[PDB]
Amino acid sequence: GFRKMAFPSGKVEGCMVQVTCGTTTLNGLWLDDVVYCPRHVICTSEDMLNPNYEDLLIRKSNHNFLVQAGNVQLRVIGHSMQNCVLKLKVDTANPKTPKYKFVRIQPGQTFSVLACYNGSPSGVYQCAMRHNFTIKGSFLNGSCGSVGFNIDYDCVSFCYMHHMELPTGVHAGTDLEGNFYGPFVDRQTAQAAGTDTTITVNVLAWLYAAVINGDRWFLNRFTTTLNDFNLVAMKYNYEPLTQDHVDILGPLSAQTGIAVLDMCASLKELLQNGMNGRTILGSALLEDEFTPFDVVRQC
Amino acid sequence: FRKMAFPSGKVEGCMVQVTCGTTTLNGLWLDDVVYCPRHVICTSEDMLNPNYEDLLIRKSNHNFLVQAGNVQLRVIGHSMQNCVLKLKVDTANPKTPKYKFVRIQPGQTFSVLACYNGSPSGVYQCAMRHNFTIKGSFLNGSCGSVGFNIDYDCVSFCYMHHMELPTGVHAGTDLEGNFYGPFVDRQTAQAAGTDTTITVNVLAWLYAAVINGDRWFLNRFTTTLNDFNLVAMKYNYEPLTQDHVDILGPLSAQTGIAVLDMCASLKELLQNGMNGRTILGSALLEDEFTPFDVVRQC
Ligand SMILES: COc1cccc2[nH]c(C(=O)N[C@@H](CC(C)C)C(=O)N[C@@H](C[C@@H]3CCNC3=O)C(=O)c3nc4ccccc4s3)cc12
Ligand SMILES: COc1cccc2[nH]c(C(=O)N[C@@H](CC(C)C)C(=O)N[C@@H](C[C@@H]3CCNC3=O)C(=O)c3nc4ccccc4s3)cc12
Repeated sequence: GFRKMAFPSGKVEGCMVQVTCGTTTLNGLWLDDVVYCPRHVICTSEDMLNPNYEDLLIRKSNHNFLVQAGNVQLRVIGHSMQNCVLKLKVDTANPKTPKYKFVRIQPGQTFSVLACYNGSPSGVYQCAMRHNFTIKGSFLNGSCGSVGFNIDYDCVSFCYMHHMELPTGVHAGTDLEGNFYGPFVDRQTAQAAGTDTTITVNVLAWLYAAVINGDRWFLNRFTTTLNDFNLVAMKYNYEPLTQDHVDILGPLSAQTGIAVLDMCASLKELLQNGMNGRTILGSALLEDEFTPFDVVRQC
Repeated sequence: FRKMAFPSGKVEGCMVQVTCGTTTLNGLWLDDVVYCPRHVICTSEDMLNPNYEDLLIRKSNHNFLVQAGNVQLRVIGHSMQNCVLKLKVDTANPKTPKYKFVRIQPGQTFSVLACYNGSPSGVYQCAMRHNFTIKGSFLNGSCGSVGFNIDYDCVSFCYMHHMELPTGVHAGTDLEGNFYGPFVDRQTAQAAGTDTTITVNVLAWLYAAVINGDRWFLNRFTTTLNDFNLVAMKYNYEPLTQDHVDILGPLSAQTGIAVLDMCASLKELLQNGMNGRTILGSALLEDEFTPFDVVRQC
């Protein structure tokens, strides 16, 4: 009764285009008369290991950039670079531009990813920004420039553009100002992320989700203080729960009548005892990619 | 591997609302027809056991409020086909995609665009269980939301939502109004059949594991199809059909592991267990990725 649920992607699909420079092709986002895309579209295989991006860009001319919106070619009439993003001014404004904002999200927040190849949308799914600033996505060769977003009353808040797959199989990218999430760099190197701690407030939100959907087996008659919970949480590489997190869980607490610290005592038991093979909402593991908002929005 | 829905835009452009009285359901606007669940015509005391034919005779075109947003589409004809109502409207939808109506087989996955008051709310992947239910996420007001697959810009509509069973799973029809499974559209508690594990999808999952280099479970045995099906039934696994064997063909060729050899490997896993080992990082076998999903992702 509770599923990972993406936002409808139509407003973003109408913005996806193809950007080609030489032998490199990736995806771009076309809003008004500007196409946003990863700047390493200008790199050849020789440039990848140590690209001096300003020195490479100054050598390019507008006509070196081939931008295709479906079948139609869009004429590039100017370009600028903002951090790791290239902004191509085109001679045609996108008639399907939605109301939109660029936002930089916080670890723990979720967004929808529209995975695209050759400027054509392929799939949509939810992702969470993890505490080490990676996301557990599904991206293949040619996916760069795919974007992540949230939608609120027909306004699309773009928060992610895709750049990289780490050796561990997780993914890294930038906001739409071209600043990476995390300590990653847009060069062709094998990069490791920091320690990935679990998003505690999201696990708790999902335990409330299970209760709303009629499952209570993991509850117990005990309680805990906030600091005693956090001591155990940190022992298991969970993020410490703040009073802001407790406040954010209030509505789910009030809906279910289970105090936040009572659910923390439930999670403490699950961490110390395991699930003993049983499952929660279909999962054999503690799910941490639903926010309190995601639970309320869906329930 | 992620559960990935199809991009929903081509379907968003077809969602409308249909109101009769105070009852508002979602509808699907393709060319100059709107399709919706027929019980939009029901009142509260009509729903325990509706006489839909007698209820429809008391309706006229002007009793139906069809809206795209707040814009009314005038109804110029109406008819009933199984459990769906077809309203002819005076405007052909300019956003109509290339489309087909398909009746899917159990095990197959599709994308659901959940909608409320004609307004799309979220999208997610579902598998049709072998008892013809789906594990969806649907609230009051969701009926008429549709499920679909997209192949080369052609939208194949396969599901329209009608019901939540007492067990919390969901049931509905194809776009010709024929229920999947033994369910009926009235306000009554109905039971599904046994929910078997989707064998063909577990086999697809095993192929995905082999593709990614996780192949400890491959054995040196083979089986006949009939011997496997008789064993599978004892573990609440669905018997394989010839169609299942054939849709595993591409993965079998990709890996060089014959379908029946993979069946013998799964049979061993069912009879002896995983014994603490994992496959693609999980101790549980996934049964909601189809052979197509695995190729679409690998
Ligand atoms: C020895 O180097 C490694 C060692 C160990 C792991 C590694 N990972 C990467 C790495 O990710 N590189 C970046 C590109 C860098 C420059 C940001 C990259 O290929 N992005 C992809 C999406 C990738 C591809 C597979 N699925 C993922 O999502 C993308 O679409 C782009 N393709 C190109 C092709 C040509 C020019 C620009 C781009 S941008 C390198 C690497
Ligand atoms: C004693 O009766 C029960 C006992 C035990 C379990 C039960 N389940 C149902 C049952 O499902 N009824 C159908 C309706 C029937 C007629 C197909 C129904 O409410 N469909 C919903 C989607 C539901 C709602 C909750 N989330 C689900 O997906 C839908 O959208 C529709 N709403 C209306 C409202 C007014 C008129 C038409 C429609 S059609 C009844 C029932």
